[PDB]
Amino acid sequence: AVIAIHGGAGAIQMSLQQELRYIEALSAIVETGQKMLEAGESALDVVTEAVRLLEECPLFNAGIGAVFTRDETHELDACVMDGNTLKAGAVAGVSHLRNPVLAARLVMEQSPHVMMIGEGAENFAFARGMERVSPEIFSTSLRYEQLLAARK
Amino acid sequence: GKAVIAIHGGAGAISRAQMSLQQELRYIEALSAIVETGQKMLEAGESALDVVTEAVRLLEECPLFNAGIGAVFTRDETHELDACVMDGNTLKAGAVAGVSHLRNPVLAARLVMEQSPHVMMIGEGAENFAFARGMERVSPEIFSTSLRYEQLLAAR
Amino acid sequence: TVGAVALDLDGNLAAATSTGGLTNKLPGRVGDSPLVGAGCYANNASVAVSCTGTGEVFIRALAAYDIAALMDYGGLSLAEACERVVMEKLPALGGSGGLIAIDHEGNVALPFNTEGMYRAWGYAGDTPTTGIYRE
Amino acid sequence: TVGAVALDLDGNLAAATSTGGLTNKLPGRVGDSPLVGAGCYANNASVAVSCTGTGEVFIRALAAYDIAALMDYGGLSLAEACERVVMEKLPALGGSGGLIAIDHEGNVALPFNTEGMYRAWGYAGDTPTTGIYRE
Ligand SMILES: [Cl-]
Ligand SMILES: [Mg+2]
Ligand SMILES: [Mg+2]
Ligand code: NA
Ligand code: NA
Repeated sequence: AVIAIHGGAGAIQMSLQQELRYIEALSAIVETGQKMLEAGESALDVVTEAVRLLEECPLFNAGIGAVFTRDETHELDACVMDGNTLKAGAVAGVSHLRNPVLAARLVMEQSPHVMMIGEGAENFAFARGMERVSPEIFSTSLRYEQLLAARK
Repeated sequence: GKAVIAIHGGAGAISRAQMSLQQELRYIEALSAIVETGQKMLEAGESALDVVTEAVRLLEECPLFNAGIGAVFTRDETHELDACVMDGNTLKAGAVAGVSHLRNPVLAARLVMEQSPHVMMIGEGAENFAFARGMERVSPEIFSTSLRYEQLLAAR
Repeated sequence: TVGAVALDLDGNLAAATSTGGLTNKLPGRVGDSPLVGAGCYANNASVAVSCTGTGEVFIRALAAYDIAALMDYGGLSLAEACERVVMEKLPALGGSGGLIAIDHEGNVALPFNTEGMYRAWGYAGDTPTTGIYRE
Repeated sequence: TVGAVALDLDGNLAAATSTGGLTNKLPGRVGDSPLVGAGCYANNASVAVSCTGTGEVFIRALAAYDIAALMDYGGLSLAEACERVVMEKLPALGGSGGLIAIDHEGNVALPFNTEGMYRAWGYAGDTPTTGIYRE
């Protein structure tokens, strides 16, 4: 029994102490996931919680710390798949759901559908008690600066 | 290999014990006219990508088929259309989902493939991308048919 | 749902799929139709596929690319891959429907596990065939 | 993009992907992350995969399921399938990125063709390994 996680690949400049924020984040999340597996938690709950924690963590391009669209908005995408049932749930283009991976899980668990998009996705979630949030909550200085840099 | 087209207008419990011969022949002549148009293009050296785009455009236009004109209704009595096209040569693909203001989703899909760096666009974003590339905006009601509305009422 | 697959005189494969989805569908639901390798796939190395049916299962089973992967990696023929996917794997997951497929070698297949599939095919220069029911 | 793949004490695989997408994307753009078999896949018969990178290439290459299909049909190891997909096929299409994969027997792989991939892994009852750069 085992977990892996990622916080995105690309052109990774940096001091050790900068690097260690990413390392301590990754370490704490993989360890949370490790403890759940050891305690007999399901693979599906473990990957949901790890990705929920990676969403919450503003260092990573998912939930809080999402990149910006050309219109300086956030549009978030998530998927979760159960290799046992081959059930999957997915949301795309959602701006008002704090934890897209939880929305994805809801689509898997409390619809017969695999993928939901946009306001349809959001209304489905709201209808099952998931909270509405304003897209501003994902916004960070670092991703905005990267948007300005992408423009030139 | 030797040039060829196949098309479909959906699989399901199409039952003989509901359809008349006259209803069945409308479906056969539809399918026949579209596969023949696609056959003429292939014979004329048109590309598989142009041929599948036109065939699906014709299937969208035909109100007998649950795509573009003659699309089913959602729970909210709206239309929400989806399309994909893929080029086996480049492995490029373009796709729209959740579009209500584009007459021919497969043309929007082609546009995503040909005139964006993206493969998939959804919803109002998909539509705004298409409008900004000069694709015409249409009323969602143009896809609405009496047949599909009645089927909605029968489902509920 | 509607679809097209073609193999051209250049030996190029392409696939397209369009749909209005399901009657009474929950707004924002996406089935296999717009999803690369679920409802639509084309690769000159393998096959062009377009799918129709219970879109959730076509996504979970990645029906279109699975034909491609069964042929390319599994060494299945188009016929074998179509049988495997449509008649075994999709029913296995409670998936109903079918698909249309043409491979790099110009084989055409129109499998469905349903009562009917509105379908047609034709070789360039030949008489086309149309179908609705089985047989 | 972020991701998780796990194998549990019941021998079950799961995968998850979440993302803000690509910086400065057109509003309405969807990458691989929510697309089953593009950015996220899990099958007890093969592997659990979560992807990060050029989402358009991950969709076109159906990166996640291709790992599953190379293992299941091609008879590759996870390592071979990961190398083939990330180091050969994705670059071949101008795709940059990586992914995390666990197979049904608990082999773990974290391939990337980029300068870095924020990653960690750890067997239950063992100390975890973290990484940013190559090796
Ligand atoms: Cl490192
Ligand atoms: Mg042409
Ligand atoms: Mg209609
Ligand atoms: Na985050
Ligand atoms: Na139509």
